[PDB]
Amino acid sequence: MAVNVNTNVSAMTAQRYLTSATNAQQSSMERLSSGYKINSAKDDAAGLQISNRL
Amino acid sequence: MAVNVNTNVSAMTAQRYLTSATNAQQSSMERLSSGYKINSAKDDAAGLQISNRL
Amino acid sequence: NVQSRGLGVAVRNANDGISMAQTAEGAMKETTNILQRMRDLSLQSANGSNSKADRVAIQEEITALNDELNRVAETTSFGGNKLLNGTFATKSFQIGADNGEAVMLNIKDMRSDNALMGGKTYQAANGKDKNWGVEAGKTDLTITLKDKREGDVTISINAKEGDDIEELATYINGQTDMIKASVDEEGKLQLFTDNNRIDGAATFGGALAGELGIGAAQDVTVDTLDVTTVGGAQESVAIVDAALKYVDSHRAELGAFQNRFNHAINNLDN
Amino acid sequence: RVAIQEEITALNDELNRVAETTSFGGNKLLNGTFATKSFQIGADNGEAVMLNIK
Amino acid sequence: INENVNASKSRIKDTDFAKETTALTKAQILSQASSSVLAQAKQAPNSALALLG
Amino acid sequence: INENVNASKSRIKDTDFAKETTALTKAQILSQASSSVLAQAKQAPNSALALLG
Amino acid sequence: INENVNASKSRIKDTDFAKETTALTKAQILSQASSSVLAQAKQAPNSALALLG
Repeated sequence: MAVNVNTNVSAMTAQRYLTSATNAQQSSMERLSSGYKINSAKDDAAGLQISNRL
Repeated sequence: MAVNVNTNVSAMTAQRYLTSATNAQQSSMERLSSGYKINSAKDDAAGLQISNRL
Repeated sequence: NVQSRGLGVAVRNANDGISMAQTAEGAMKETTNILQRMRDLSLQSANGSNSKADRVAIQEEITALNDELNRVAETTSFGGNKLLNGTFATKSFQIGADNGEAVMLNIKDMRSDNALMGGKTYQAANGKDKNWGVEAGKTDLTITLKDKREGDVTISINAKEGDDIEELATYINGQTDMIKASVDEEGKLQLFTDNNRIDGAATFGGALAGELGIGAAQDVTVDTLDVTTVGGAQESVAIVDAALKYVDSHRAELGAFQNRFNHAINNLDN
Repeated sequence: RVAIQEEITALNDELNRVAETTSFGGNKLLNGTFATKSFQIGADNGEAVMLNIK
Repeated sequence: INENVNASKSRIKDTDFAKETTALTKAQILSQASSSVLAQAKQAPNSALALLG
Repeated sequence: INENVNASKSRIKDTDFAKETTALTKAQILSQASSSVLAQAKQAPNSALALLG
Repeated sequence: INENVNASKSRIKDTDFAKETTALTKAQILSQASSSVLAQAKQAPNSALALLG
């Protein structure tokens, strides 16, 4: 591979998977404090409607 | 043989093994971050299908 | 000297072929991710627990993801090209010092309305309620199939006596992987046929087939995938599984192409 | 196994390509058209060494 | 089943940090050694010049 | 896509320091050698004159 | 709203450290690379003089 200094593909891959982890980590730490796995509509659409009805 | 300046065969051979060394190293540093040894079909085409089914 | 310069250009063109392959594979993963998301959610909508108000919420989310597959099929460009639109025909990459030794590449269309992303379906004309069961002498169910590989396959299903309309579908699913069955709301079986391997119409015969409805062949794809009642929910997961198989098969072909070219670079360098 | 056969038939074209691509300035080293070539490595004629590539 | 299929979704898709890290480290030493070989490969033409100033 | 197109924006626009520096080095000794040829070729007219006073 | 607008008041104003530090490091190697280029570019006139003492 072209050993260069302008582009760091490996760094970009590490960054992409870093936020792939911290986004799920930030997705947690808020369901632990709230005590609900459903607190925003983006978690489970069907679950929100049935939970509100329940 | 040829103590020349226009062709550096030894440098070319070091070039090729440098390419193969950091191609596999670039393949690494992303299995660790992602946590999967299967993330593209080029790693294992057969493994991808069965892993997705599982 | 001409060969040496040609090899340098050859590894450049070959590397471009690798980059075009992995760019397609980048959106390949997202296409798989969405398809799985529909499949698990369709399982949730297949519940008899949720009401129509919950299922319409499911369809709203499903049609949201459906627009995503259509969008990603057009967004993936790689500098003005169209990798997944289907407009990308067979492009040959010149990977040698001389001419004529190119390697063809085909990236199939992956719009959600693609024929290979769905398949055929058949519906029972008359449903069977809970009290109904399979009676003696009416259990044979022979299905004639046309297959892309080892075609003209005839499989016979002998339903166990006393089986109701629901466990009958489970029995058919277990006996063969070529057919997917499920009852919707009154006992009508929804036989599914995956298009990319079971091409052609399927003929139904036997005493049990006459007891139920033979049904016609209806083409359904992911774009036409609609889940508003549990019947469409059982249909959709079968459709999604066929789509996932097609996407994975296309991913594997791209992967082997990547390996051919990775082995091409070090050969050309040698 | 269908996907595995896809990888096998893909690699199969690779041998059929490299056997026809290895040229060394327009020759055909592995295509099979390379017959027994004799290299003259002596001061006079007749002192050659034959070589065949299958 | 769910316990065991998840186990089967390991060593098929999941990576071990045991043998992967050694593969990474071996690559680091290999690339460092190859790059240092380049350093001594550059002056080979230079020594060829030195016979005639 | 952005990750992979950046990879394609390499060996297309980006230069690898390994094969490029050795090309620079080869040219440096090429310049040093070629210049010394001129210095050795200045005395050809000089020795040409020396045959007659 | 306050929680969400603070989340929105980031990646438009707040910087990250993942991609930014790599940008800093890439800049640093760039600075050392071009600075060393000056070292090899300063001797080019010197070799011009060397042909005639």
